[PDB]
Amino acid sequence: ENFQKVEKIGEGTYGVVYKARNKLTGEVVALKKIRLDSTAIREISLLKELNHPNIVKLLDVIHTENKLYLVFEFLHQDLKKFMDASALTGIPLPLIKSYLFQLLQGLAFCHSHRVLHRDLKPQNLLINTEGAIKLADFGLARAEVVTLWYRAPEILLGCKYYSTAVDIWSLGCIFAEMVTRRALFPGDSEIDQLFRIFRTLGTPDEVVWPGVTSMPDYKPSFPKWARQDFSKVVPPLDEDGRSLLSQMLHYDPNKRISAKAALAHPFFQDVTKPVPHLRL
Amino acid sequence: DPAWWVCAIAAIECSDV
Ligand SMILES: *CC(=O)Nc1ccc(NC(=O)C*)cc1
Ligand SMILES: [N]
Repeated sequence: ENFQKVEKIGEGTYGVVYKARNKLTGEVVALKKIRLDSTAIREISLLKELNHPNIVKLLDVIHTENKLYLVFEFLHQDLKKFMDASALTGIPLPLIKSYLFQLLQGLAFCHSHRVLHRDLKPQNLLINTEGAIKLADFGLARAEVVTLWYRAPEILLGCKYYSTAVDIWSLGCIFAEMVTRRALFPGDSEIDQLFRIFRTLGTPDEVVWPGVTSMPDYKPSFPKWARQDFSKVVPPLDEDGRSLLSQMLHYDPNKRISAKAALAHPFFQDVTKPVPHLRL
Repeated sequence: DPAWWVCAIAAIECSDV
């Protein structure tokens, strides 16, 4: 039967995204087809078990021959395209606050289950018309240039243990990008990424980050830059928002604020759930 | 019974040539 309607939605990176509608019932699901060349299925399938309103509902993971079909709820847009559409006006700060609040909710849930995203970027965050935003694309990498701008420094320095703090770093970068309408650290290589971080937050030392000089890719020949004023880096963000961001961007992953602790930050205490200012 | 979208995957597989 040709009782459904399947249509290409676009994109690249990992795969092609499709929109399927059930004509008789009206039901709609999204599909992502991604080619291969079993560790991926294990990590991708765990998201069927993680049910949270700020995590995309993964309906199934289907391994057929040399392809992988991901079936999930159909959300209308991703945060990167919404940021582009909002570039002229900016996203209203109540909406930025709500989105950040909701994303910290989803990461708190993930991190309480000792589940990490590890590859957070705006392209992985989906929004609907009712004001919700959801984490998506867990584990897809298991099946680098694009992900670089949001990578925590301990990863760039070759650390082998990824804590939950790597997701908080990435979200901090997305927070700054929503506020300023420009990526915070747009590196074109691993070393350019590190140096862009160093020039803004100061070149890290053993005082601010115990153990940093013993990481695999640390080099004493790193140039020594001084810390910059956050009021210059994310204007015109308010003092509360700046306090939160700086705790999200501590160098030492143990000092970086947790998702739970961040939810209690004074920045969030007038948070609401407004609908998107655009037709998104 | 399987979900309705089993046919949608069948259709994409068919038209991926
Ligand atoms: C349930 C259903 O409709 N499956 C199905 C099978 C085959 C095709 N098309 C081709 O094989 C070309 C569509 C749907
Ligand atoms: N094809």
